Amino acid sequence: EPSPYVEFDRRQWRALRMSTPLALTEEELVGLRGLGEQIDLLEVEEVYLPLARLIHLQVAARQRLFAATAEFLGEPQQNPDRPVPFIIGVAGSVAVGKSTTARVLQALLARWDHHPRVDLVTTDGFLYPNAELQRRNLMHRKGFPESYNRRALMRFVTSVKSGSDYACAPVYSHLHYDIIPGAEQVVRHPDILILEGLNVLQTGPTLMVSDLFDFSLYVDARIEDIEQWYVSRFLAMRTTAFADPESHFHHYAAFSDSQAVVAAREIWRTINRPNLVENILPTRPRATLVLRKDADHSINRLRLRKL
Amino acid sequence: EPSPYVEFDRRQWRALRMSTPLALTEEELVGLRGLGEQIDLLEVEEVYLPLARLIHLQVAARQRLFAATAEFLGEPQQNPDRPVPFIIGVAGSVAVGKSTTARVLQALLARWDHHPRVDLVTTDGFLYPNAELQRRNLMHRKGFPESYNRRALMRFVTSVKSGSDYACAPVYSHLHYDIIPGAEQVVRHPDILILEGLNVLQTGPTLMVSDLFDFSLYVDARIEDIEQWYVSRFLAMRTTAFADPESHFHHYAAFSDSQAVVAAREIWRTINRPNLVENILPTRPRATLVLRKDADHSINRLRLRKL
Ligand SMILES: Nc1ncnc2c1ncn2[C@@H]1O[C@H](COP(=O)(O)OP(=O)(O)O)[C@@H](O)[C@H]1O
Ligand SMILES: Nc1ncnc2c1ncn2[C@@H]1O[C@H](COP(=O)(O)OP(=O)(O)O)[C@@H](O)[C@H]1O
Ligand SMILES: CC(C)(COP(=O)(O)O)[C@@H](O)C(=O)NCCC(=O)O
Ligand SMILES: CC(C)(COP(=O)(O)O)[C@@H](O)C(=O)NCCC(=O)O
Ligand SMILES: [Cl-]
Ligand SMILES: [Cl-]
Ligand code: NA
Ligand code: NA
Ligand code: NA
Ligand code: NA
Ligand code: NA
Ligand code: NA
Ligand code: NA
Ligand code: NA
Repeated sequence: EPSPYVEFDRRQWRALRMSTPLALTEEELVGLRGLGEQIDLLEVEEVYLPLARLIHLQVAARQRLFAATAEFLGEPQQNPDRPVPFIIGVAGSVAVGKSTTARVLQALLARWDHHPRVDLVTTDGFLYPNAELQRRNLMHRKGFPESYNRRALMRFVTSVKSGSDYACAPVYSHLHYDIIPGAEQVVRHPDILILEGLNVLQTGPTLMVSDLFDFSLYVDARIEDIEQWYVSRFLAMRTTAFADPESHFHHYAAFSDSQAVVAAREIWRTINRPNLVENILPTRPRATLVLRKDADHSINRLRLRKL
Repeated sequence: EPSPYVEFDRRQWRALRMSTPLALTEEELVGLRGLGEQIDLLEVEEVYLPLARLIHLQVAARQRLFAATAEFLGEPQQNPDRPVPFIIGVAGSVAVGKSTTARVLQALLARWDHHPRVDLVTTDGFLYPNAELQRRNLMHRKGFPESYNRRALMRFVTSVKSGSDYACAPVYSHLHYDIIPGAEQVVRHPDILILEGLNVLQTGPTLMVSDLFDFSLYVDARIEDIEQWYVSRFLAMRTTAFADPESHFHHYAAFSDSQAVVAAREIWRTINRPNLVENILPTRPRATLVLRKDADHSINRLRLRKL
């Protein structure tokens, strides 16, 4: 029965690398690797290289489209490099590794011929500040669609894709668990902008950032596996992130293994799992490429949208 | 403030016609005109020609994209004309004129160089049969999302865009107010497929036909104006459609002017208006081009998505 997708196994997807060159060292990879992520140079070669190639084939092709419209409007043939920024979305559950995937992708794309300006923006910088979340009674819903200033977000991405010279996004501190007063991330007419976040693929009764994506990724895994990853990372943070006295999770540092497992499981049960099931997972169907990971964080299956 | 859209007035949109030739006679136009629609050759020239041009510029550009993916997959460069069917969606409220717009567009595109096979499929053929609607208690919700066999619909469009040699759609009778037993519309690998219907632009927790559109139109008008058009058309049908003894609206033929106005207003109040406000209008934001009509059915404003 015909399908808009095409499934691959690592074997099949690996062959699509072709001549694509690997321009990243094991040392550079470490600096991009997030806590709990296994990614090695091999995976970058068999999985991330084919992806980078496909994306490179699409950037050119995507320009044909904006050009066609530009020609229809009679507008002057547009600037040879101040082109329409190519927007990439990276979605998935918390603790699934979106951070690593986006940072690795950014690195690969940056090391392409003629060195394209590749920016990466996470959506946590568009979360409402704690004070505002408290006001709306959303302090226990960080990550849910309603916890974001969606208009400011859509405004930012539209600015960038529309050719603005500079656009700014607020900044979120994981150490302080809130938006940083006065902090801003300035994006200046990049060639490629990667927008990473839990619900970047959401659709709605209004035009949303997902409507501006030229390509999108959805890092997937079995829900039980992701919970395990989450709990495991929670315990591990007792000596890294939570160890800092400024951490708003510092009281968790002292928790015992079982005490931490209980706490992590409750947060997952009451916050992250519901959000994944109700909001994130329902957006997976429209992702251009789904990276399916196994219990060991290994990407062993991929689903591409041919249509 | 940057925007993904661009607004035009008839004056501005008219200039975008360029050399586009008018290959339709006033007589051929009549056969495409629906009851209550004013469209004249002028409007076809100042509004439909620029549109046809833009669409022609995009068909080529859209092929670059599927080609890029085809190249990435190593697949053999695809058939010179058995290309990826270009899907066009036409949405809007009942009584807004989607019928005319789609039939006129189909005609214009058919009369293009090398004569492309342009099929037109309305979604009423995917409505559940009355018996099934009764079963689900939806006999007073024909037109609402839930009144359609959405999977069969998505299955049909996916088949066509995926390159199937032939795909079939059921057929709906407005005379019998139900699906015709044994009737089918066969679509055979057309170059362009126009899918017309109330909620064709809807998004959801599953991949939908709107996700397969390469271009989309939304025929718009002020809600009050559309109601007037609806009521007016209702009264007028007393001597056309309702006059037939087989019509399931034949008892309305005898209604007086005021009696018919009351009936039409109630159907609009309880069925069509709610559907427009709750389901149709919320899809307008993602339409490629919005044709804004004035009280006299005249398209005098257009909103295009540049992004
Ligand atoms: N409680 C926390 N304290 C400090 N840092 C955190 C905390 N939770 C998550 N982070 C870090 O911030 C980012 C959050 O990632 P998550 O939101 O878990 O998405 P993903 O795992 O797909 O990148 C990661 O770098 C994660 O390590
Ligand atoms: N009650 C009816 N009886 C017979 N034909 C109808 C009836 N209602 C609508 N139609 C016709 O079937 C099509 C319905 O159009 P509508 O569903 O009103 O969308 P639109 O006006 O945008 O084409 C039009 O051809 C309309 O004239
Ligand atoms: C800030 C996040 C919700 C992620 O936001 P995102 O950048 O994906 O928009 C997440 O990293 C986080 O800190 N969540 C707090 C609750 C939890 O630990 O599950
Ligand atoms: C069948 C329709 C709902 C239109 O369906 P569509 O082809 O847009 O999917 C409409 O033409 C219709 O007959 N509606 C019946 C109720 C009414 O007259 O408002
Ligand atoms: Cl919508
Ligand atoms: Cl969704
Ligand atoms: Na992880
Ligand atoms: Na920058
Ligand atoms: Na998932
Ligand atoms: Na929710
Ligand atoms: Na009409
Ligand atoms: Na046909
Ligand atoms: Na409307
Ligand atoms: Na509804």
